[PDB]
Amino acid sequence: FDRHITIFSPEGRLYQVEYAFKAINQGGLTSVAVRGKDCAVIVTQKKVPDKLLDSSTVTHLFKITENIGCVMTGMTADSRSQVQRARYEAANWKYKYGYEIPVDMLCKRIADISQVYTQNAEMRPLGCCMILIGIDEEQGPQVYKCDPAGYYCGFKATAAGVKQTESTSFLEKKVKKKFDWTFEQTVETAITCLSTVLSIDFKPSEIEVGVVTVENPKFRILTEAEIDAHLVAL
Amino acid sequence: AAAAVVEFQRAQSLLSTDREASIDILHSIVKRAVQVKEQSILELGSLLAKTGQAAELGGLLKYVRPFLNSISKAKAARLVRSLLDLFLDMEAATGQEVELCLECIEWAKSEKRTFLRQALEARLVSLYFDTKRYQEALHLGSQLLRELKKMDDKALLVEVQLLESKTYHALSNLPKARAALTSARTTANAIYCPPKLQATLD
Amino acid sequence: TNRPDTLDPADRKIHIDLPNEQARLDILKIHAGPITKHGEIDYEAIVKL
Amino acid sequence: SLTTFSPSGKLVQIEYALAAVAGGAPSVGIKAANGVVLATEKKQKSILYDERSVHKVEPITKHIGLVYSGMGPDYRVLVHRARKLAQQYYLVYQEPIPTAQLVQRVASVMQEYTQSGGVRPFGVSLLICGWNEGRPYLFQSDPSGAYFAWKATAMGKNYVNGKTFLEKRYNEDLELEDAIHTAILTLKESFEGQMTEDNIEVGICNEAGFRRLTPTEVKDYLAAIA
Amino acid sequence: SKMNLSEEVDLEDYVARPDKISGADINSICQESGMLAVRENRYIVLAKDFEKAYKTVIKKDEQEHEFYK
Amino acid sequence: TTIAGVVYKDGIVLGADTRATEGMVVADKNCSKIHFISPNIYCCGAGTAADTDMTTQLISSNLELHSLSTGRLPRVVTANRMLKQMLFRYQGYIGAALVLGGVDVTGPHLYSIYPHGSTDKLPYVTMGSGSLAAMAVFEDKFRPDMEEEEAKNLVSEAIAAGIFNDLGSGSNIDLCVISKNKLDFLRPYTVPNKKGTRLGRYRCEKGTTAVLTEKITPLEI
Amino acid sequence: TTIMAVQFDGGVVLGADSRTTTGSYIANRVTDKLTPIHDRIFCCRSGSAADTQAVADAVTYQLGFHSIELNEPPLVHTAASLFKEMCYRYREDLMAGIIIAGWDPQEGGQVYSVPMGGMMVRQSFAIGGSGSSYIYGYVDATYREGMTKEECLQFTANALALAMERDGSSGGVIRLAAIAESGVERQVLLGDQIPKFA
Amino acid sequence: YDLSASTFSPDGRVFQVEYAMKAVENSSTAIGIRCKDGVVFGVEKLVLSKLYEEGSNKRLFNVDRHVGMAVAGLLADARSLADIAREEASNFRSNFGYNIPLKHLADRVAMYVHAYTLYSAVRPFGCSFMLGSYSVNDGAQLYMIDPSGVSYGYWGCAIGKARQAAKTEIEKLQMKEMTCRDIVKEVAKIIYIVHDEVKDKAFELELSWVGELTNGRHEIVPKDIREEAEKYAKESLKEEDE
Repeated sequence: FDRHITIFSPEGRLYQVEYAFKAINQGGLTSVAVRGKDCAVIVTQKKVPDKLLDSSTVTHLFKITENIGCVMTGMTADSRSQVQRARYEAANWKYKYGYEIPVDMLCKRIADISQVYTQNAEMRPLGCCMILIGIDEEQGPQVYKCDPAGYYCGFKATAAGVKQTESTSFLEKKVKKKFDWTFEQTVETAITCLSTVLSIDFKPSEIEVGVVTVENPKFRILTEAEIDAHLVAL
Repeated sequence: AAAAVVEFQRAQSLLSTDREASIDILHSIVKRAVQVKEQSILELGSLLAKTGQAAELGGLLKYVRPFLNSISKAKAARLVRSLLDLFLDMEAATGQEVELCLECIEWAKSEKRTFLRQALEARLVSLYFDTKRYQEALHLGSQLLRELKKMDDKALLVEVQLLESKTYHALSNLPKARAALTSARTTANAIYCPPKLQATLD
Repeated sequence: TNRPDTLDPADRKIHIDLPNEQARLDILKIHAGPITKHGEIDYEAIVKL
Repeated sequence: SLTTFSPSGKLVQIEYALAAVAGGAPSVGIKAANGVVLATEKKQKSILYDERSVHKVEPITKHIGLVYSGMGPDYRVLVHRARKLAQQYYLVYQEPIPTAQLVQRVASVMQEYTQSGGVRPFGVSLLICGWNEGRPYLFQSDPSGAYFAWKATAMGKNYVNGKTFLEKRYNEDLELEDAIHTAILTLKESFEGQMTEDNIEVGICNEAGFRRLTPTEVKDYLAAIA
Repeated sequence: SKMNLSEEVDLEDYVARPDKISGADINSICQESGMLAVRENRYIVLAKDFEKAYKTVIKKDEQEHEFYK
Repeated sequence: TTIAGVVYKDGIVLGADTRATEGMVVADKNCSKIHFISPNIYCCGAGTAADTDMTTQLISSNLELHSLSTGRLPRVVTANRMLKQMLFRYQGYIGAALVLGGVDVTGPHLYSIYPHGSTDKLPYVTMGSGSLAAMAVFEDKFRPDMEEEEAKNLVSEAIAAGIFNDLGSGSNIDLCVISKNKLDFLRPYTVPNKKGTRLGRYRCEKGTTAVLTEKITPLEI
Repeated sequence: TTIMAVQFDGGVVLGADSRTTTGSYIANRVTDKLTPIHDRIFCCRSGSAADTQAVADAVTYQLGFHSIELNEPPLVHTAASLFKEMCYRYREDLMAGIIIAGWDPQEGGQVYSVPMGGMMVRQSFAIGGSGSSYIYGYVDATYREGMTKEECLQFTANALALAMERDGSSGGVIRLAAIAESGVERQVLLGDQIPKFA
Repeated sequence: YDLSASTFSPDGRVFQVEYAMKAVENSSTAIGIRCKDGVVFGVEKLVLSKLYEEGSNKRLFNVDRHVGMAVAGLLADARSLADIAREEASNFRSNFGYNIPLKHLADRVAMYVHAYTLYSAVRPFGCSFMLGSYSVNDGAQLYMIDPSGVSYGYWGCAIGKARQAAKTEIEKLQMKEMTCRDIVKEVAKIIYIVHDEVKDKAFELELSWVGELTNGRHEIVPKDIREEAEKYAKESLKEEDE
């Protein structure tokens, strides 16, 4: 009877929600995110099969609002659906309260929606994990990763995809030493963490890197110029 | 606040250089915001224990008890139990202690912490034992065990059992001590591995 | 073999990952060891995907 | 989908929900003379997790606190709808909803969501506490929509031994401070590893109204009673 | 004791760490820590090697998904 | 009704007159023409007392829900956006004129909402029948970045001018001082009209009108 | 109410009075008739303050959503289309006229006119508000093709000052907004910078 | 089990979308290439029965004046989706007064497909397709969409049985810097070479484009142009044979 969307096994064990987690892991890529002292960074693999595609057409980063960036890990259709739903939510939030939705509220809304999907045995838990990056008045570089199961947890450093676990361990190790980083230190930490967990050297092409800074509350997907600049510099 | 931090860093420096001046600074601050005073008290007690000036601890307790929790932190048990542990750990056990634990148990009915009251009475029993007074220790420890029979398993219960066994071995002859020791060890078979109490049992 | 093996702990278990990062490029070069193709030897094509 | 009464007169899905709740984050409540104390193991799975974002103890009103054991998302939805119900109560009755009515309605929501076909009943056991009147109230709410008033209780992994421990510990004469001591001691005996101050979340409910104790106070109490 | 330890061993806290380690796991810890030590040509094992052995031989267990719990 | 709001240098000072006129009678003398929208936000009402009261209570409910969701304080822009949206949805039936004001993370804010919901961000605004005298006083003796004591005095003067030149205005003045920290609620702050000081007693002796039927019941305790 | 909006090469300049009356009770003497929409586009509102605010906010939301979706700057034609749709639909409900002016990459420097009624006509300049009548002839006469930035600024100042002086319903300060690559630059003629003509 | 869209397979894979792509893997072909100044579409229209007629059921259609698309798979779902995109484009035109960007159009149709694969009381569409468009303000744009609902901007692509061979022969081209005129002959060669006469017996090549040459308007290839491209494809086939 576990075949249903969400029906407790003898001891619970919502097997379909766990399968949604496996679908996320099988999304096919990986992403990492970190928050600095006043600047947050995020990186994500980016492949271009067949040498076609490329351009901004293929990507996984999305500006939910002018001050909130986000990244996806999961079935591209599901992820884009989540992205546009969150865009709708944030726009309505601005239209209602008059102020940009805090990342906490944005993730809370998506988490509640995914929980409703799990709850009612008619909407599947769509297989993708969302991560939001933003700046707050009194929290600076906020990072919050939300999952279809309904957790909206904020990490000083997070990771999504197959290597989420190894990346998390590496981030724990690195943060254990003087978490007080600058912008360059943070971007280096993120890029090097992803490089360690992938065991791959990076051309500026096959990756996407986004950033937010307290001085510049504007999600910025750094161009190939800055990506390669940082790569060659370190 | 900022001033208090200034004199606290100065007290650290003067502890490093010449402890007398740091002690005077800490005592002045204590005589002198609530966080300032509780800190001042903590470092004053630390310095007094380090230098061996424990004869003033009794007066400190006596004149802080009127306002101990009144100033703030009805949970000032922090400082109370810290002072008690520091004094008991001080094994010189010289003078003082007269009317000290009596007034502390009196407490003007302000803490009403059953656990802290039990711990204080148990340490009073241990002190009576160390002071060669074993029948008083027997009486009060028997009272304490008959009262807090339920749970307390491990830790404090084992400590009370060992005090009883030592008193038995002292005056009540070794049979009662043997019985109390067997009870203590069996009751402590599932301790959380506190080395201090383990060594006392051994 | 795989994980479902009774209980044999202690030793020195090593994970062997099916995908390969760029030693996939390596492996395809070794398997291209067969006679040169009479010209351009770059593997870039299969390298990309 | 839940109508499938086994040939025993029991509803196996709510049985499984109770099992899952048992397999939930440990929490404990103890009602003192002048108030109630609620605590729960908040141990994250790494220092990575921002241990100030996902809270476990939530004030549904200036005088009503709520904690749970089980599904975090289900918990969010239930606490949200509880905030709602209490708030409409306030609006109609310009007065906070008494804990009795609040828990009655929350359990009613639980049951009503239990009583359809496309609905999977929540997997959380809640531990509401309140100070309505000059009396402190604690109520455990069950996935089956059953509300039980209590003196002290525990839920989660080790709820049975927590229950017997609290049984042997409680005495009607007990101030809120010793209540906090008891709750934290229960969580200690039921907790694995050190009680890092911020890995345990707690909230009190008194004449001052329900408030979640800060990391400073929780650290103080842990470092004291440890 | 038989192993060539170092003054930076910190075993009294390594044990204090909470875990479900068994005796075979302790022996594996020591052996793999020594294996590392040798890899990097150490002459006396170090806390870093013990920690790496701790990771490589213990834990590895997850899937207690926060929703799953 | 007379309600006024002035944003002084730091926070906000609101002043309302106490009178609800259900028709052509003074239904109440100490009407609560000030309402606690949220911890750091209050609103003054004018016109249909029921309409303003219900609207203020409902918006306060929603805002308190939002604040509890946040763990952070609400904001006057949010409160105003609700008020304007709903007073537009209701095309003008509501006889509730609002003067909203709060002090949130981003400083103080003070807005005026007309029955149709029109919003006009102004550092100082009055509404209700005496609003004209209140505007007179503010224009006469207002400057940017006023300070606490004289700001209170001048808002009091404006409300008093409204009282003295506006029928249907309050008998007493209620004031609310909101800052980033304090929520002073002087209810009433002052009483220009205390009472007529009733003269000699004029009651009746014992026994005035014999009852026809009596049904004394000792209700059980 | 009085408002004008004139286009130039590579950008636009909008100007409005700072009054909003109800026959009396001038109320908002610093009314921000000029209002941003997404990044560059501005709208000038006339008529019902409530209806104007509501419609402007709604379309602001919608346009922002669409621009975020497209990842591209807004199109002033798109904004004008949305205003026209809403006004034409709720013609009976809405008592308000609007004027649009902004900049976009494809066709930078656009100014649409959708006054009370919902009609769409792109034009060099647009006049709106209660005093639009007294100055429509003056602009039709004095307006010359080829104004530059400052030239448009002073023409706006003169026109709106005349409207305000000749119309009781308009009175206060003159708020101007220049929109171009440089962004949006908003200034105000308070009492002196307002051109004075007899 | 792999029956409904609800059944997350234990691996985390929804099997109904997989079956949808399996169904898609039955139509002949549909290839497209985004020239620098437009988009060119070709398709291998297999006349199932000799009694059929030219100027008949097509696997390519027009949405708006400025968008075309080519489909491959269940022709019923194909026509449904084509009409669908038709009304979304029309509604966007009504809302905003101008031709909808191909990006947003693909976004919305992809959402529609995504919803019909999520829900339970419905089934995912049994056909994939490709949307081509051109504009001066945004160059030439090409997108592809699948039953799962993936909208990715391709400089050139294909779907159907010989999608892999289509892709290979696409990469055998400097698609960046050729024009629609020669790319049309290239697409004709693509269709003819990938075509398996030994299996399909009858056949016909259907072609179209949209680009600056047509002022950003999608139209079938003119009769003469299509005939010339077909002749070139036949001669290229003979060249390859020899």
